[PDB]
Amino acid sequence: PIRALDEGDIALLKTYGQSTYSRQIKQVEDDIQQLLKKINELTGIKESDTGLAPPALWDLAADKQTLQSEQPLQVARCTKIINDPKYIINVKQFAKFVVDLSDQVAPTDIEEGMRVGVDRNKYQIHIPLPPKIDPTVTMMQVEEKPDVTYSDVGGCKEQIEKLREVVETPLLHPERFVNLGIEPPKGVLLFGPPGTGKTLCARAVANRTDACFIRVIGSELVQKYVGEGARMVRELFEMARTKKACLIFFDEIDAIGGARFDGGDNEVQRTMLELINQLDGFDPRGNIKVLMATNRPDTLDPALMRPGRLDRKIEFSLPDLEGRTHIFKIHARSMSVERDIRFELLARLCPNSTGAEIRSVCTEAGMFAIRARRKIATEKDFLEAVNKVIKSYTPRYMTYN
Amino acid sequence: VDERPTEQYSDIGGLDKQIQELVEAIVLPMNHKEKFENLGIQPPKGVLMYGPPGTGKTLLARACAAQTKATFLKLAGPQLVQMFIGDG
Amino acid sequence: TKGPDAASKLPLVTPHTQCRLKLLKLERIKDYLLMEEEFIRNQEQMKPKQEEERSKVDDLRGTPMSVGTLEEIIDDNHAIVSTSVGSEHYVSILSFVDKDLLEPGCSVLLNHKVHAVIGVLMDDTDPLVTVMKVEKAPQETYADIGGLDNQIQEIKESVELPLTHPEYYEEMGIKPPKGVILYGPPGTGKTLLAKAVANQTSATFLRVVGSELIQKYLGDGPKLVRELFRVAEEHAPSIVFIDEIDAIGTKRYDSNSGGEREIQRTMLELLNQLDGFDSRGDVKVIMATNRIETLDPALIRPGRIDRKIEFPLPDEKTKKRIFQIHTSRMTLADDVTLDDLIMAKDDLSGADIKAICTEAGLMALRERRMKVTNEDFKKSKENVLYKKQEGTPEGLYL
Amino acid sequence: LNAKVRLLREELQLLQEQGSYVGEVVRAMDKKKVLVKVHPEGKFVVDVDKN
Ligand SMILES: Nc1ncnc2c1ncn2[C@@H]1O[C@H](COP(=O)(O)OP(=O)(O)OP(=O)(O)O)[C@@H](O)[C@H]1O
Ligand SMILES: Nc1ncnc2c1ncn2[C@@H]1O[C@H](COP(=O)(O)OP(=O)(O)OP(=O)(O)O)[C@@H](O)[C@H]1O
Ligand SMILES: Nc1ncnc2c1ncn2[C@@H]1O[C@H](COP(=O)(O)OP(=O)(O)OP(=O)(O)O)[C@@H](O)[C@H]1O
Ligand SMILES: [Mg+2]
Ligand SMILES: [Mg+2]
Ligand SMILES: [Mg+2]
Repeated sequence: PIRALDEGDIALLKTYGQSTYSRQIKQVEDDIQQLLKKINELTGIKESDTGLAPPALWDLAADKQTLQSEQPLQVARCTKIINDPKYIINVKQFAKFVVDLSDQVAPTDIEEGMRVGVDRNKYQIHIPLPPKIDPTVTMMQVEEKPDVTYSDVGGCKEQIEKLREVVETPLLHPERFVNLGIEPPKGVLLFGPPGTGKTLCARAVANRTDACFIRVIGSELVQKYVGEGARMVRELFEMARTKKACLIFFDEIDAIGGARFDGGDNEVQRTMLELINQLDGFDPRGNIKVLMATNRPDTLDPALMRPGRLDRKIEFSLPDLEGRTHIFKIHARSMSVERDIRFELLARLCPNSTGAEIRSVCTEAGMFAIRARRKIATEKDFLEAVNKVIKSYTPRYMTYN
Repeated sequence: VDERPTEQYSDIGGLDKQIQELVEAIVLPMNHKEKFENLGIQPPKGVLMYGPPGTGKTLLARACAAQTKATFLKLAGPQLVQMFIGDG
Repeated sequence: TKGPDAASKLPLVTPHTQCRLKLLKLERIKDYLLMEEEFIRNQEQMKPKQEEERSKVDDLRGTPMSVGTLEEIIDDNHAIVSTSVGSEHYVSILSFVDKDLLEPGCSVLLNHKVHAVIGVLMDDTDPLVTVMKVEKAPQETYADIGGLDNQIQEIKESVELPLTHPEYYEEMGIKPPKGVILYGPPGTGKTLLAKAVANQTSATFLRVVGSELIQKYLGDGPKLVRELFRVAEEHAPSIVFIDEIDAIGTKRYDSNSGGEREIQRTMLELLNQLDGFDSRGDVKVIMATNRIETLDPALIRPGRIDRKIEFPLPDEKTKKRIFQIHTSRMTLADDVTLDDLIMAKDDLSGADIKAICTEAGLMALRERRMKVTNEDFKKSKENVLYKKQEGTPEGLYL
Repeated sequence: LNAKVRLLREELQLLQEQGSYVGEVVRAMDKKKVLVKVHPEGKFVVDVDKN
C-alpha cells in the first residue's frame, strides 16, 4: 500500500518547512567549496625542488662549453681482445660490437673484462672505467652503528655467548681457534618466538662488529626481472669477499628461503639456490660470517638449514625468571620508577612473555603513571600494566589454587 | 677452476661405492678411452649426484676436481638464468 | 627535514542547526576565502635579476628532460647514469647541480640529447604511494563518535598526545606507543576512530587498504611497502593507517603458491619496516581488522602493535550515545522514546544504530512526514536488523 | 567545390604531421613543466603548450 512520491509532494517537502535560512546556508556552503577549489587551482603548484645549487656555486658560462665539447659515452665491457688490435665490447643490452680504441687511450690500458666507455656513433673505446660497484648492494651496508649494545640484551647470556663465538670471537682472536685446530662456525640462525630479541642481538653485533656489517634487505633480493635476485645475491657475496672479515645479516630469511616445491615462487627459489651455493659448495665462501634470523624456522629449505651454511642454530627461547627480571631492569633503567618496585613479582606475573611484551608492559606502566598526573610510576601501575598487556590479551582460575 | 681446490678421497668417508662409481664413470673413460673402445662398452655421458642434503655430493665433486688432471668447469643452476632472452 | 604535510581543513561551524549564527559563521569563512582569492589574484596582476640565471639554466637544460637513475659518481664532474631503458651512459655533471644530493640510487634529471646531468629529482615518489596521502581531512571528528571513550583515550595516547605533549613521555622515560591495532565486530567504530584521528591530527596521514600494498609483479609489493614507509618518514610526524590488515596479515604458513609466498613476503617487509634493523622513526601505524585471531603473531606482537584496542558491540550507554549522535540532525517527534529500541537483545552495532536512523527517516518520507515518530523507528528496526540468521542455541540451558 | 577541395587538402596536410606520444602524468612541477611517463620509455619532464 506504500505510495510513490510525486513532483508536487517533493516540492512541498523541500519548501514546506525551513526556507528562511536553509537556501542561504546551502548556497554559502556550495560557494565556499567553489572558492576553496578556485584558490587551490590558482596556487596549485607546490614547486617541486630540483638539485639547483646556490647561484654563486655554479655561475658558469663554460658549462655550455663542456656540454658542447664533451660527449656522452656508453659504458660497455670488453669481453675479448683481438690481435691493429680489435676489441669485442658488450654494450650492456644494446648489442655486441667489435671496436678499436681511440687515439686518446693506449692499448695497454684496456684489458679483457674491463668496462670501458664508447662513443654513441662509432662505438670506439675512449676511456676506461672503474669496475661496477652496485648501488643497491653498496647501500645494503650499515656504515652507521645502531645504538643498542649487548648490555641492552638480557636473559640470553648463553645465546649471546654463542653468537659472539660465531661472529665476533673468530674475527677478533683467530689464535684461540687456530691453535687448537678449530674452524669456527661461519653462520648463525637465530630462530625463536617473535619479539624475543634476535634482531636486538643482531643490532648489538653490528654495533660492536668492528668489521663490515651488511644488512640484507629481503625486498631487494626479490627483484621483478628473472635472474635479478640471484645477481644481487652474487654481487653482495662478491662485495663481502672484497672486504676483510665481513658480516652478512639475512634478516627474515623465511622471506626468500622457502621450501622448494614443484610455477610457484620459482624466481625466489632460484635466488635461494644462488645463496645456497655461495654459502657452501665449490669456491669456498671465505671470511663471511652469515647471520640469519627467522621466527618460523620450519618453512626453510633443508639445504639452507643444513649445518654447513648455518653452522650454529641458536634458539631464542622465552626468558626464564632471571631473564625476565634482567629484561625488566634493562627496560626500566630510564623509567622514573619508585624504589620499592618488586621486579621479581612482575617477572613472575608474566609467565610466558618475550622481551617485547616486557617492554610493552613497561611502556603501559609509564602511560598509566602519565594518565593520573604522577611523575613516578608506582608498583600498582606496573601491576595494572601487566593485567592490561598479558592477562587482558576468573571461573577458569577458580579450579586452580 | 684455476685455484685447484685440494680434497683427497680419504677426506670422503662412508661413500666408497659412490666414489668408485664416479671415478669409473667420469675419470676412467676420460684418461683411458681407447681401452673402453676396445671392449665396445659405451661410457655414460654424465653423472647425476642425487641424495638428501649434506650427503657430500659437492664434496665428491671437489675431490674429483682436485684428484683429476681434467679441466674442471664448475657452474651453478642460478648462474644459467639471465633476464635477457637467450642469455642462459 | 621535510616537515609534516598535514591535510588542509576549514574550521568547524558549531550551530549545525540552520540558525542565523551558522549563516554568520559561514559568511565569515566565505569572506576570508574571498579575501585570500582577491589577495592572490592581485599579487601577480599587481606585480610588475634572477631572470637571466633562470633563462641560462633552462636554455642549458633544454626540454624534454629525461629522468634516469644515477649508478655511480666517478669524478666531481662525471657520473654514470643508467637511462630508463637500462642502458648506462657516462654523462657529464654540469655545475648547476648540488653535488651533496647526488648519491647512488637517486633519480637524476638528464639532458635529452647529450644526457649530461642537469638536476636531481627530489620527490620521485611512486605514484601509487602519493595517492595514499590524505589531503582533504574527513569531516568526522571525535564528537561524531558515541562512546568508545576508553578506545578514544588509548588512540589519543598512541597517535595524538605524543605529538602535542611529548613532555610527559620524555620525563617518564617511556617511548610513546607507536603502534595500535583496532579489532572488533564489523560496524563498531574502527574506521571512524581512524577518520577522527586523521581529522584532528596535525601529522601527515597515510591511508592504505591492505589490498593495494599487493602488486601483481613479484618485487613490487615489498618495494611499495618500503616506498610508503619512506614517504611516511620523510614527513617526520606521520600516522599510517592500514585498514583491512587481515588482507595481507594472515598467519604465515608453508604455501605451495607464489601468490601466497608473495603475500607473505609483503607481510614480512611490512613487519621488518615496523620493528626491525634500523629504528622506525616517528611513524605511527594504525591497523583495523574484524578478525585478529587470523593475524600473524609477529605482526601484532608488542613493539609493532603496542595497544590492541578492542572495539566491542555497543552497550546500552554507548547505544544511547550513537542514537543521540545520529539523530541530532533529524527532527524527532515528542513520542520518540529511543530506549525501546536501545534495549535490544545484545547485537545492535553503530552501522545499525544509523541505518535504523536512515530507515526511520525514509519511512517518515513515505508517510510524507519530515518528523519521525516511534512507529517509524520500530518499523525501521524490524526492517534493518535482519542480519544474522540464527546465531543462537536451542532451549537447552536453563 | 572549393570548400571541399580545401577540406581535403587540409586533411592531407594534417595527416603528414607526426603522431604524438601518449603517457601518464605524475605531477606538475613548476607550473611550466610536467613529469610524464611514456609507455615504453622512462619518465620525462616536459613543458606545456600555450593553450
Ligand atoms: N631479550 C630482550 N631483552 C631486552 N629487550 C628485548 C629483548 N627482546 C626484545 N626486546 C625489545 O623488543 C624490541 C624488539 O624485539 P626484536 O625485534 O629483537 O624481536 P625479534 O625476536 O627479533 O622479532 P621477530 O622474531 O619478529 O623478527 C627490541 O628492540 C627490545 O627493545
Ligand atoms: N660422506 C662424506 N664424507 C666426507 N665429508 C662429508 C661427507 N658428507 C658430508 N660431508 C661434509 O659435510 C658437508 C656436506 O656438504 P657438501 O659440501 O659435500 O655438499 P652437498 O653434500 O652436496 O650439500 P648440498 O646438498 O647442500 O649441496 C661438507 O662440508 C663435507 O665435507
Ligand atoms: N560508535 C559509533 N559512533 C558513531 N557512529 C558510529 C559508531 N559505529 C559506527 N558508526 C557509524 O557507522 C559507520 C560504520 O562504522 P565504521 O566505519 O567505524 O565501521 P568499522 O568498524 O570500520 O567496520 P568494518 O569492519 O565494516 O570496516 C561509521 O562510519 C559511522 O557513521
Ligand atoms: Mg626481527
Ligand atoms: Mg652441491
Ligand atoms: Mg573499517
